[PDB]
Amino acid sequence: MYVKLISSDGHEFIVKREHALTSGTIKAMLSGPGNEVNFREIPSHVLSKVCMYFTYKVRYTNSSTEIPEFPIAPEIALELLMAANFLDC
Amino acid sequence: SRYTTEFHELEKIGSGEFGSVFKCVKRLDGCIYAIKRSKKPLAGSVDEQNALREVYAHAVLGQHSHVVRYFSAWAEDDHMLIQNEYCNGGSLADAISENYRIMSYFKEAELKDLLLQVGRGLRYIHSMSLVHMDIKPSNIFISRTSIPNAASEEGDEDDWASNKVMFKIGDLGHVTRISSPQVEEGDSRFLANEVLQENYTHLPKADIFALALTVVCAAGAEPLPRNGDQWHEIRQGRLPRIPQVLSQEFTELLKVMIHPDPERRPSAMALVKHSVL
Amino acid sequence: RFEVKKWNAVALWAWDIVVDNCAICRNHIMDLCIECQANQASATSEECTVAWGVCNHAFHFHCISRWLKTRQVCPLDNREWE
Amino acid sequence: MDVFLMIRRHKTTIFTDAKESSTVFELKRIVEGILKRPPDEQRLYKDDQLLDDGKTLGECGFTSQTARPQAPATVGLAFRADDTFEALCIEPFSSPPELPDVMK
Amino acid sequence: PRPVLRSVNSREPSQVIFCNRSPRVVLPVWLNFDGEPQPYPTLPPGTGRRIHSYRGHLWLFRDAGTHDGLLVNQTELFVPSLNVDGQPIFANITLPVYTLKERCLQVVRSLVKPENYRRLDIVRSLYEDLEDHPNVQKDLERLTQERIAHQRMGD
Amino acid sequence: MSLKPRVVDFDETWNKLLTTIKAVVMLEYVERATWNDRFSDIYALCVAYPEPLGERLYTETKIFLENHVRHLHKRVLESEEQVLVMYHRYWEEYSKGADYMDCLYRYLNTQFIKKNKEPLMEIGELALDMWRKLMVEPLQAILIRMLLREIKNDRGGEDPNQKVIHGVINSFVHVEQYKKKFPLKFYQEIFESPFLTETGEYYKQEASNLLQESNCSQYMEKVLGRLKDEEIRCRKYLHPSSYTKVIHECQQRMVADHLQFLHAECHNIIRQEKKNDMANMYVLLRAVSTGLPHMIQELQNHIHDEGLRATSNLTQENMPTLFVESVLEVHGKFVQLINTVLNGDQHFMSALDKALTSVVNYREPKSVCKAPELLAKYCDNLLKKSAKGMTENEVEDRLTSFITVFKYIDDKDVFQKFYARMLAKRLIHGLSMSMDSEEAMINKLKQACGYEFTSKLHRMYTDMSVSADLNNKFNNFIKNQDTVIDLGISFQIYVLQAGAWPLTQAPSSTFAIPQELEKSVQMFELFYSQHFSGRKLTWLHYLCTGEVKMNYLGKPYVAMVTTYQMAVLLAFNNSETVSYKELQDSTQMNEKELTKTIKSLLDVKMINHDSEKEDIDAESSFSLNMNFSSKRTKFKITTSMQKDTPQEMEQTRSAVDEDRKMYLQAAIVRIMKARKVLRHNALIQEVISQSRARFNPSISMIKKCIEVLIDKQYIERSQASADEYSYVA
Repeated sequence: MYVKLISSDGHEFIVKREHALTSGTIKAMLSGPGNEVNFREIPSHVLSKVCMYFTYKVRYTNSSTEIPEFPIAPEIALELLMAANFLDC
Repeated sequence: SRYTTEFHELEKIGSGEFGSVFKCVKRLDGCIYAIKRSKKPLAGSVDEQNALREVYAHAVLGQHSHVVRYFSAWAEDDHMLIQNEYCNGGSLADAISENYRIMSYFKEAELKDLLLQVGRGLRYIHSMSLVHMDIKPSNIFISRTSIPNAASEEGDEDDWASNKVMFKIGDLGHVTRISSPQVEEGDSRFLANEVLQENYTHLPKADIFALALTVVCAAGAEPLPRNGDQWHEIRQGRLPRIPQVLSQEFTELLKVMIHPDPERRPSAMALVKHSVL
Repeated sequence: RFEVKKWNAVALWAWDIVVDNCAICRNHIMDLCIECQANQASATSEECTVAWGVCNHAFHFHCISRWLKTRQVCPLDNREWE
Repeated sequence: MDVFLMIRRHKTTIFTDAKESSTVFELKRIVEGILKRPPDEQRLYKDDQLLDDGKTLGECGFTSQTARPQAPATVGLAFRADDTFEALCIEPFSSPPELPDVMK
Repeated sequence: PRPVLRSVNSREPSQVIFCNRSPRVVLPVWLNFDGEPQPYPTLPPGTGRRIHSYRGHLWLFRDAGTHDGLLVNQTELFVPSLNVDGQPIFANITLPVYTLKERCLQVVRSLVKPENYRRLDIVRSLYEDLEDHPNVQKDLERLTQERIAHQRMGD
Repeated sequence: MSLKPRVVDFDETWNKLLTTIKAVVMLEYVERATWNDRFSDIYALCVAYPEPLGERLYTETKIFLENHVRHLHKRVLESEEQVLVMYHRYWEEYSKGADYMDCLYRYLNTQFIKKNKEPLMEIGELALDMWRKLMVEPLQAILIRMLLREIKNDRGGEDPNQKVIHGVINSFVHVEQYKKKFPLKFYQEIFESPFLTETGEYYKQEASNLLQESNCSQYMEKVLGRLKDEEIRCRKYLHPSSYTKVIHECQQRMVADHLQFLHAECHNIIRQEKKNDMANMYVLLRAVSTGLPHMIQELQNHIHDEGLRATSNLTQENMPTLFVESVLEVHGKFVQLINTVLNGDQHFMSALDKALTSVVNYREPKSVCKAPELLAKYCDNLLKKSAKGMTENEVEDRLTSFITVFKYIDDKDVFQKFYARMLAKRLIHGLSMSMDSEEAMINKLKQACGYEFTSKLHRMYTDMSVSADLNNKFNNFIKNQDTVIDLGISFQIYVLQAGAWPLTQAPSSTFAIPQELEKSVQMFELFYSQHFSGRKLTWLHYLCTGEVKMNYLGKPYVAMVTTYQMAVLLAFNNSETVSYKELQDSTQMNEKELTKTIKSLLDVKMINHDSEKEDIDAESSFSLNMNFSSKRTKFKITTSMQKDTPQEMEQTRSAVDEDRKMYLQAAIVRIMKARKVLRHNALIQEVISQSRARFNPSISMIKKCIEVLIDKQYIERSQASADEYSYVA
């Protein structure tokens, strides 16, 4: 099952549902009667990294192999913290 | 006092009627040393000539790898303090105790290494017309060294151990010159028969004889007898029972080091230049 | 005239020991002693141990040995028992 | 091992994973599972190179070390709205804001 | 009155081989018989060290630079075991999986002077999270919490 | 629209959020777009640059929830006689509405309250708190009351709506979901306290009327039915945590209150073997704490009476067989009934065994217990070879069944001695029917008692096991001698252990070996001395059974003879002239036994007596019967020794008592060896416990053996003031 995140720029990302339900708020934002979601506050560069973080966290959890560090670019390290607070990821 | 102004205690690592030993650090450089604290020895008392023999031994010997280094000494405030290097490894008395607590025993290569350092140290000491006469598992000290190694986390992963253990001889209090013999009554456990009869002509062989007893005790034998029938049995060229098996050549070396005749026991110069180690 | 063709008999077996009931050892000479029957240890099912005496008097080895240890004199004759 | 890659076309971006043993036609099936399009009209481009069904993902160049989950490899897709094919057109994401004064 | 995280003296030998797998430089710490930690020399990444330690002693493994927590054998806390058949005990060090906030907090902490936190344009109520730096004592208290939690849920 | 703080008016966002929250609470239909939008407004209202408005939002939400709860309470209170269904219907939607609006309120709860934690509680908990404060408690005084009558009518037979009742009951538990110190105390206080008393009071009244109307037998079934009905009603209505409790409240009112009335019937229940009422009576008294001991005692008394009456009037002929069979059949019939009806309770098995122990060991007030002797006779009859003998497997099965009765013997020393005597008498004459049957029977005693019980029997068998090999070795050794002729004699001698074998020669009278077989002795002792080191053998002339008589004659007749008769017959036949007194004492001694054997021979009618008197005198003459005829050429003369004597039983009992003395003394000495200090009652109890397994010793005999040991000086007594027994080595 595939969910669709909408960006403030207009970009639409399509990911697996179980990947998306990792964050607390995005799960809550689908807990009740309100499939597809719509973010009008998050730009494209933040979300194209949030999705990669989802994939990395799901793949490399509870694994015997060594876990490589997540490379966060220093230019977006300030806009990627408000997004982690808001999403409750 | 200079001890309180320049030295900082770290841990108390000794006690007894003799005094105490403390781990100290000096402000000037910060290297870790050991300080021995005691009282003034009485005039015409055994501790007095023990102390003077020890200080003369340090003065003559100087510096060497297998002998614990002397740095400085002084007496103040009714206390006498001496300064030596800090051997972090410990004494064989503690190592054998902790190793026996789990019913575990030393490896034979470690025994060969024990022989290597102790023989080289005794050779160097006897080179200067001196006999230790105070050899025992509590007078042999350990120092540790570390070497890192690399293993590949991904795919194949194999790790190998390569560390070096250094052994040193200390406590030069009983050392007497072969030309001027002043022998203090040694511990009855490791006391050669010749010293028991005050035969002061074959002093270097007594330490060689006690060396094999120390090695056998390190191998895992029961505590050595202090007197009596078992004492005489050991002194008659008979070795105690060992919990583990060992090579027959090394056993022959032990027997020849525990030979009755002092001359027929090999000297340290022969022992150091041996392919068996 | 009477004659004999075939005979039969039943005979027990005992030892050459001159004793009434072994009052000191408080057991029959050929039966198990107090120590053997009380310790319940491994022993022969028929004859545990019989030690013949030089003085023609013999008890069980265990009880006679204990009596010798506690007193060197033989209980029957107040002499030495071997 | 396996690769973790995305498919981008204009405003749309889809995340997926694949095995280098598999061929391109399997990715075509995977993407038409969402796009609801026949595999024949779909045309996959890596950078500026055409991709064919017979070749496998190992042959193209996508390797385990090339596309980690934190650094997926971008793949472009093209459709056919009529009898003729439409050329690729993918626009980049928003330009990052300039580094602030203190963070230097 | 002794803390639960206390070790126990046994004079019991044990041979443990520390292996570093995280790209960040690790720093072992040992909890003494009183309850307070003591550091040790750092291990360069991709290096191993065979060492001698006594059984029952509690080991933790922090970071040299940032002091962020690291997992040993997929566990916060490590304790040796008696050697069997002459095989040393393995104690691997691996990176944990940080949530997106802390992993994004570390970069900001690295790139910003600790005195300039008030200056950056950010939500006002969140510098309270960024101001705190990781320390061993808070982790020790949180680790002691589940002891009483487990003893509560056991009855 | 940046995530960074800005300025937003409270009025418009608050109105929109309140409208959305009201729509959610109403469980109405709300579009997905507004649900998407409200979270952004919540995030805008949570963190701010001027000042956060979380406190104002919390207060407004509390006010709105209070207003909603007040409105719902007023609406439900307005409608009467339908309060329960309205309460259930309102709660069913309020729970879901609260859950949904708490899911919407995740940011405020997750950040603000947990950080801060005028107590602060989460919205999901606040909704339930307000519901219990202003919707449940004020209506409580009604809500429970009508509820319980909807349960009471269920006892009548009419079942109301189960769903509404279950939902109302579960609401009390669901309210306290968030409480962790006491999640079920509120529900307990609101439901269990009055309801338990009400149902307990109702069941007492129901049980009183049911007992008055019906008899005990119908009372039992009706009580069982009511218990079964309550077991279903509790599951239907009550919470799973209380299923037991109410059940208990019934069983302490309907069964426990009439216990005496039950017990007074107990007797008549189980003296008629009623398989119907007893099975329910036992089951219902299992719940009762103290209803079981009366059953145990009464059943034990009934079993004892039945067992005593089963063997009271059995025929004297075939005494042991009937005694064994009756006990076995009684035991089987009772154990099968107990296992079938009473579900095999261990206490009843113990009571049955206790009653059977006294039944088997029944003793007359002045007579001696006859159980061991009868059982020994039974074993002798079954094991002895006879023309009417049966198959071996049936014998083995009979012995296996007999070991059960043998287990009940109180004192097995007398039985052991009697068994040893009978087995010796059997095997000397070779009356055993199978050699392996003896081992099979001995193994049963070995497994029942132990090695000490049958070690004598094992060596008993081993003696004859080795005797055959000894005889074969002697036969082989015969040919070794260069010049030795055995003439006609060819005998087997059974080497036997003196102490182990119970037979002995009470009178010590020397006997003169006949000259015709004198060598038979000497060669045997010389062979034994050569083979064995120092064993001394003693000849027993009381059991010699060698057949000897002339075989070549016009009228041959051969008879089994004893050596005592053999000697006198040889003496008579050797001399052509009969002698009356000089021959009898010149050839043999012990004249009384010789005269008895001569009288027996006269009774056989082999020799005529010239004295013309029934009593043999010293001057009585005899004459060999020239016209003696026998129906069989080869026959056996039946000696009187084969038949026992009650005097021999008296000496057997005396020997058993002496062995009891010896064993008691050894045990007593062992007891001082265990502990130096012994208390009088403690010592008696320890002796009784230690010696109980083998048999039952009496206190007086124990005191007598203790005094005997006092005479042996191994025990020292100081003063007869404080009871203390010191030991001397």
